[PDB]
Amino acid sequence: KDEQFEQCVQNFNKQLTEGTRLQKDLRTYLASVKAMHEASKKLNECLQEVYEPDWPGRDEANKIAENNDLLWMDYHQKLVDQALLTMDTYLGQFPDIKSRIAKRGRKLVDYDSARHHYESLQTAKKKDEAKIAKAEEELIKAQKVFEEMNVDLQEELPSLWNSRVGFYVNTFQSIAGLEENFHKEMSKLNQNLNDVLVGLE
Amino acid sequence: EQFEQCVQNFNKQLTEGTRLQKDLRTYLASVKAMHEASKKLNECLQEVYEPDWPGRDEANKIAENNDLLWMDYHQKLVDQALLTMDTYLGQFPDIKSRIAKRGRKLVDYDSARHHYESLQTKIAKAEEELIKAQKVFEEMNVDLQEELPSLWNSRVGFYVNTFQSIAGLEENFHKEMSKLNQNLNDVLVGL
Ligand SMILES: [Xe]
Ligand SMILES: [Xe]
Repeated sequence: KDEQFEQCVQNFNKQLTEGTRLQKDLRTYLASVKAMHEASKKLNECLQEVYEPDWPGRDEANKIAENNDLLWMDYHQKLVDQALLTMDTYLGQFPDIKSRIAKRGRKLVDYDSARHHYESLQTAKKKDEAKIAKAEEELIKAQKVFEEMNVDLQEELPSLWNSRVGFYVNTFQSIAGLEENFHKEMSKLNQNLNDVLVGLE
Repeated sequence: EQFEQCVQNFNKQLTEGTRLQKDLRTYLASVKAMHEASKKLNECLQEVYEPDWPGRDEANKIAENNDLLWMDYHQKLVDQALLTMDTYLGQFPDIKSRIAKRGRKLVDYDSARHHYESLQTKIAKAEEELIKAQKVFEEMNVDLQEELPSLWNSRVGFYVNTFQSIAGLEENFHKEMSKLNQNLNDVLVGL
């Protein structure tokens, strides 16, 4: 039951470790998207550079390069708003639970100390009733302090653990939903450029 | 003159072409980086997917297909866009050398004429030199006068074909990826 609680603690550290990695990979994916965007803009700038203003389709190829720019921007901004910054509430939960767990640990040590002291007094050599009285009071106090920390963690850790499912499912549904749409809209731009370039064949 | 405007066009064609090669190479590197980051994200889903959630196997097949798609996309860009960019650019160095060399063979001939002119005011020999210098210059001149316009013309076809090839292979990549993301959204909706 130390054991029951230590399992919650081990689940909590795993949940914390996995949720940290998922964001970092999200962050890295985000930075990829931005660099793919910048590279695509330079590549389109090469086409614009050679495409003369009077050649048929020039203005339209331009329109398409600007739509491409906008599409990458919107994908990246939506990923940020809908998948990355939507994690805030959930991860925000962790720091203070971690802290409360280490504090529960110290209050348990304090409680164990006060038990040990109370115990040393019960095996005199005539009992010193007054010292017993104070040690008993310190024991009961340190037990209450420990037991409050303990009771709130015991309901809170299973609740958090269970919510990890929702978090993962929702984050990946937002990313996959956004991604389906981006790639759909993309392909249309590729098609539009292709039809313009058919004119110069 | 005419030949100097041809040389100018050529310098420009080489500059644009080199910039396109540099930018394509970057684009291919970015496509690889976006593949790898996407793959890692997928791996985070795979590592958290519980055995008692339905669709675990289907999610692994989707991720495997996703990896293969990205790999196919990058490889078609190499084959259809980049290695063709390289062949077109491979003709430029020798022509560039031949422009510089023609320039020198022109001064060579001018100074052989300015010398047959100078003596005539030993002459048996200078006229020999002038004929050799004329035959060597004019042989470079004619070859470049054909070749520079014909290279210049081919620029449009090379750009059109490069950018059409990209837009076709990208259309297919994006259409196919869109379907794979839809397949993953359907699995996830069922949790
Ligand atoms: Xe073009
Ligand atoms: Xe998930």
